[PDB]
Amino acid sequence: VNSFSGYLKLTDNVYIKNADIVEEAKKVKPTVVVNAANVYLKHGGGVAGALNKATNNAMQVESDDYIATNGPLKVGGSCVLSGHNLAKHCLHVVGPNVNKGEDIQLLKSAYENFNQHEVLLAPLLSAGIFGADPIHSLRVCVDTVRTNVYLAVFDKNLYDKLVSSFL
Ligand SMILES: CC(C)(C)C[C@@H](CO)Nc1ncnc2[nH]ccc12
Ligand SMILES: [Cl-]
Repeated sequence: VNSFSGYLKLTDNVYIKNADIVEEAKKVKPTVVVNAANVYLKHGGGVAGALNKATNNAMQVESDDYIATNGPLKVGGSCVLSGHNLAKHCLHVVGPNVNKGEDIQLLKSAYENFNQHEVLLAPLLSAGIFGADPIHSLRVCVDTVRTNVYLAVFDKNLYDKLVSSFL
């Protein structure tokens, strides 16, 4: 039993809700919140900009030190950093950005990072400003993640389409 509330159950392990991931994180304080990161951990917009703004830029400050030490992530890769005031940890996961010409096949590799964590609050990877089809992202999530994932979908209209079209 966990404190996630109001989710629709899609499969044994995947759950979905129309919600603002920032507000969800602030309410639940999950062990892991997933950020829709880029390889530079530059949190400018979309989910990343929103999560960073909610930390009063502390996520960006921590991320800049991480990159100075380690260099950029790989597309499809991840790193674990602090969750600041939102969660215990933030798993920064880089899905392919179609608007940069990146290989959509890397979306499965990106979701594999979730399997290193028993329970996660997450957005749909590569959706939104990353340019991929959110219906496809949900399918890859369901077919790749085996741990317990709680998906927050910001857009109510898209949420309804994802639910109604879910196989
Ligand atoms: C179409 C969507 C907006 C659902 C695309 C999604 C991509 O992951 N973005 C987000 N998802 C959940 N909470 C969020 N808060 C701020 C941005 C954001
Ligand atoms: Cl977005």
